[PDB]
Amino acid sequence: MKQYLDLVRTILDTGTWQSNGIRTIGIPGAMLRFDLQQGFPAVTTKKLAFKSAIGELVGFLRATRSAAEFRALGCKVWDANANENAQWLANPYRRGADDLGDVYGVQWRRWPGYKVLDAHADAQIADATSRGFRIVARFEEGGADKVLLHKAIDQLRDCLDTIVRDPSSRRILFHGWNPAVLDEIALPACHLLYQFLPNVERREISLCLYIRSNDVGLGTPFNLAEGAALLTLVGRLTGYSPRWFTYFIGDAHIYENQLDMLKQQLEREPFESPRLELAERVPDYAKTGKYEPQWLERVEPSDFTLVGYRHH
Amino acid sequence: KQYLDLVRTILDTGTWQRTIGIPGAMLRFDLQQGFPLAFKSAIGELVGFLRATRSAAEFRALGCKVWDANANENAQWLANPYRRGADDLGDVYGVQWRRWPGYKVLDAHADAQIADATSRGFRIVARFEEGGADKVLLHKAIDQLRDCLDTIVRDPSSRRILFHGWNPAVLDEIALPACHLLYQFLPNVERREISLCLYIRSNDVGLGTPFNLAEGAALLTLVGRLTGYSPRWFTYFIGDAHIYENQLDMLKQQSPRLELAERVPDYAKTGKYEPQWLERVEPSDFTLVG
Repeated sequence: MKQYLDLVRTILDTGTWQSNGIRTIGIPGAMLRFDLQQGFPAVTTKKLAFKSAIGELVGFLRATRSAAEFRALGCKVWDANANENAQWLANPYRRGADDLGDVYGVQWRRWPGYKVLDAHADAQIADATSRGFRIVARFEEGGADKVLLHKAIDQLRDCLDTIVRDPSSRRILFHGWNPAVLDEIALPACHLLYQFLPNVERREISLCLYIRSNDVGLGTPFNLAEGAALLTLVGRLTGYSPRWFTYFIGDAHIYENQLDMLKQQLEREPFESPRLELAERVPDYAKTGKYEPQWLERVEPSDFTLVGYRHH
Repeated sequence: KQYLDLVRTILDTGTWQRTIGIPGAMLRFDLQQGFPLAFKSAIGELVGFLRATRSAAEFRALGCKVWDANANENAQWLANPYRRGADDLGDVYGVQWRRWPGYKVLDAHADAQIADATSRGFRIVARFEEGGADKVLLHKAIDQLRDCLDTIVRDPSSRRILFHGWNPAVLDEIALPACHLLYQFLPNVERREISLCLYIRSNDVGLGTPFNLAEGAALLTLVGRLTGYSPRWFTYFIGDAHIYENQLDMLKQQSPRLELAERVPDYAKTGKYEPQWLERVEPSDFTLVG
């Protein structure tokens, strides 16, 4: 995690000050890159809220849009956004208490995809239905008969399928930035795009994660934990050992009211990284040869544990 | 230098499959210091994307031949029922950047949602019954890029100024899915500097990288001109970074200035917002001197 502390130092030494209530100091474009075989990228100069981060990831895997369900998973980080944020409270897409809208995992697992086809475009219709689209309406437009097709697209499960079927593919990615629904949600995706990169020779799998915006103090440690944990779960279910986790940040910044806290962290002696264990009950595809992607839903926060986590 | 270090790293630590590659790389360039047939082809591609082009012929007229084979020789695409005919590519890249087909299915009596959607440019295009409920289908052709330019001028402290070309609903309707995928602009209002982060899912570090760098730098230069900001950082994030075996000879062996024509007006000098220059700009407006 030296790279993390070095990022903080770089922002403080080379960043510029900006207003937005609380000022931030930031740089555009940074990378952290971790070899997960060397350890899990937990901050040690403070306590990582590991169970909260794992709870959040499990929530996303389950396409959760309720802060109550996040809370049941050990994660309170959505409560204010769901229930106090004035702009969200005024948003007509908010269903009521604890609702977040179709954030993050809803887009990962259930992206609402539509096609509008000519009603007699038989080959297009057959192709779309073969891929899981279904006809939900027939209507006239411009004096032409149309069909609306819909699919709740499970990008993440599609990625796991491609890893097992076609690991040399350079298209194994999902993301949560759906322009059609930016106006319907509590918060737009901060951690945005996830790309998996299997290595057949080495039986290794890597992850590149694009982050639109991070509070480097409070957010980066949480998102590191979640991305590393996701890669570990995906490797378990697809027969690959997790290897490189590359974390790409667009707007990397630090809030002015965190400076004192962060400065004290920069002075502390970091500890060796811990190791992440994913519970034996989550079956290993490399051992079983049984493909069981339902474990994306069946995994619980308690299946993720850190071994040897030392921290200040 | 950064570029050659990436090359060295791939060659020394990559895995063969022929191509040799690593996962996750970054190049980061200060465009104020300098620019990072090839150039004109890249510019022609960019102008084609800006104009939401789906025809290889239109790309060729703009000086770009790189789409012909994918339009007309790729067996999978030739068999695809969404292909209209010769030179068609489907709604690739710029069509998503400029005219992303955004849909909502709302309850017909969700007045406040429907009103909100209409205020944002959605229109009701169909009414139908599903699951015993009366529903309305709303549609907007979302111009993500224009929305970005508007936000740069209106609210530059926004950290949401980005567009991309990866629309999961149409991956089955297109000649190739977006490779240079996500573009994020980062205005710094205190310094009137604008930066760009670009995520590329797959890149030939030999011939692909120079091409994509030209297009990204050109786009940041155009956007800065039209929004009142000087280009600064261009950060280039790569997922699958690889080199072809057939290029090793060439790579084993191995700045100019970008100019955008003065006829493309500078918002910082005119005070007149003219985002229509995204369509009016021509390949000839971009030159690479030195």
